[PDB]
Amino acid sequence: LESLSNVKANSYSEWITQPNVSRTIARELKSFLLEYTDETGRSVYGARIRTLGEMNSESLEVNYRHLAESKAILALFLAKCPEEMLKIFDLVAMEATELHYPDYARIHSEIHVRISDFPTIYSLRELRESNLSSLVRVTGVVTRRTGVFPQLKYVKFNCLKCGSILGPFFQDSNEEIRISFCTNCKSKGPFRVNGEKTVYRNYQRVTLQEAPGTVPPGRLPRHREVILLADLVDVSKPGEEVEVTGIYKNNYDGNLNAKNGFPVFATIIEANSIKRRVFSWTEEEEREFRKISRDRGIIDKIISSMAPSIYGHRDIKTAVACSLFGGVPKNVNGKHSIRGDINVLLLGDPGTAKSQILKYVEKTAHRAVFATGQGASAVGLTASVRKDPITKEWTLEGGALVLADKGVCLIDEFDKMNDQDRTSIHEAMEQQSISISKAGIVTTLQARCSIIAAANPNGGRYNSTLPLAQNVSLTEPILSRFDILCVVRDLVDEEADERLATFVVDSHVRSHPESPIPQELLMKYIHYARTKIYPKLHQMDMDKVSRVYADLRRESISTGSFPITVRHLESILRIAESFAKMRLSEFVSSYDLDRAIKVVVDSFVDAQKVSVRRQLRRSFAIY
Amino acid sequence: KSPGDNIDFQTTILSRFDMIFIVKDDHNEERDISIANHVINIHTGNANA
Ligand SMILES: Nc1ncnc2c1ncn2[C@@H]1O[C@H](COP(=O)(O)OP(=O)(O)OP(=O)(O)O)[C@@H](O)[C@H]1O
Ligand SMILES: [Mg+2]
Ligand SMILES: [Zn+2]
Repeated sequence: LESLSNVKANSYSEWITQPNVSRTIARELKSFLLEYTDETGRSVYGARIRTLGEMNSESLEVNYRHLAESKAILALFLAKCPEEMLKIFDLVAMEATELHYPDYARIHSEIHVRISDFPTIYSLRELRESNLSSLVRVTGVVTRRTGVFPQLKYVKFNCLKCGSILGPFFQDSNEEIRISFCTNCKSKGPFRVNGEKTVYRNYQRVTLQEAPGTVPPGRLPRHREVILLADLVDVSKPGEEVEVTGIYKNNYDGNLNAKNGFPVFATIIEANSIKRRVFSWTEEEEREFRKISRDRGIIDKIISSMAPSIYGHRDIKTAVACSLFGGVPKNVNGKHSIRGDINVLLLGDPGTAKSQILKYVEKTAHRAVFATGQGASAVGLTASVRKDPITKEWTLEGGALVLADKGVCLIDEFDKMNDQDRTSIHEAMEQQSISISKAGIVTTLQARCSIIAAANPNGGRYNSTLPLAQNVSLTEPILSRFDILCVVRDLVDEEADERLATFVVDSHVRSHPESPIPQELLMKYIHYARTKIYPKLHQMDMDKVSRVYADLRRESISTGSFPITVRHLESILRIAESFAKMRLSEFVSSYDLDRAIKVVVDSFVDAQKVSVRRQLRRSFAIY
Repeated sequence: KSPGDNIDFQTTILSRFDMIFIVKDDHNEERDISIANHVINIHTGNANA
């Protein structure tokens, strides 16, 4: 035959299985792969198989547009009966690889085919009984996932009469296969599969749910089940929208039809291709990082890139950057631990956008976890032993503090935590580790994380006439574990009102339908700086630091304020380390010390009462 | 104020311990300088060696 396939003998499935037409279409597909070329004249598929062989892969991607344009008849039959032709095109791809590469079967015995660019796009609620055993393309959100399981591929059997091991018999992924004849015994007795001489593949089940935005008002989202085989497993984690190309078929096995009631059937989708509807770098990016670092005034270059969707609050943003970059931990002989995570506290009046800073930090950090003292959250703060609703197994789960080891833990509405949450937070901040004694398990988990918290004052408004300790429901043990305390007051002033109001109204009017470093580079910059920079101090700044500390102590004791303690010196050193890390430098400069001094002194002064505050403003005017 | 008043529990609890240590934070120029020197020395890395 030669492009005479437009003639129809009987139903399509029967036609596609005749040996002669099977050979015809097999040769046709081989010619498609060997001959197809775009206008540029480059062997697109040639390069595809070349890189496949170079990387030692297992599958080939194919474009439906090219295949349609070239061989409309093959494209139509693929859309109608893809199950049959996938096999023959797999064989064609294998022989193509053998032609290009020798002895590829030595490593990989299969070469899967992935289709792409299917024209029609459906939703999970449109599938009906005219789509069964056909090719579909849908989209939805991933809601729940299973583990990876082994499925039989090349089964080998044991004869119980003679110890013969019958040879491999292919498993088609349709129904379990059996045998009934032993060549040696000529027998038919019992058989058992051989587990140590069988080859398996990967199996996983995924549930897709429609995207809530697309559901027309008044109705509820639908869902389906999906099957992922081989190297499609562990590609789409829960909580991301995806596009899945697969074959829509019934659960033909079912269980049995003796069940009473109407004879109805369940359906699934077997996935052929999956796609999504980073913090790595390279030499190209490393050179640009180093170039940007060498420039003067890089700290203020970075600070202006924090939370672009908010106006003002420069102190908040510099503190956010400092806590987002971090210092260097220390340990003297492994018997005296000093932490390197900088904690900050936001204490402001309502309508000051604190939650927006927390959301930005969540979206910009490498490992940031969101919790809260009130409301619904994906995770709590305490560790516990709890059942798994799908695997029916006990599990040990830590809180957001354990989960964010070597990261940042964000807590919203910090003033509304209960006793258990307060105890967990206190232990994590004091020891950087969480204990547990539950259900026969005694252990300790690491809790070395950075904390950014937001709260509200008593009564909802700030009383500037009293010390900060009397404005919040928190206690001294917890309040003294923060490095930077930020106090936001909604003082009424005009010029600020015009600036903020114009910002807000313009932002709204842009979003009606009808200097700073780029963020995507900033993410990689932050990751690289944390990964590769460990600045160090010089003993020549000791005199300056000691003199400043003595001055602070003397003034604080004279003015009858909250005591200045060595914790402030350690915070200053940590912030200086972070400022040095900002520059990619390996040493702590004097300018970084000056910036840290300013930050800590301003934080301390801003948190006192009006009389003490104004007294301390004059004394420390040097900074 | 008496040490019993300074604590936030029944004063008979203090009767259980064997040794008590009330450490006060008195301000002093030379002591502050010495402690600062010690702390920056620890942070720099000399006290490590
Ligand atoms: N300075 C600001 N600049 C821009 N938008 C702001 C500013 N302050 C508040 N907003 C906006 O006003 C609303 C305030 O809600 P938001 O949750 O961010 O405030 P909050 O300070 O966390 O208050 P709370 O949690 O006490 O209600 C949000 O729309 C926020 O975007
Ligand atoms: Mg809020
Ligand atoms: Zn036998």
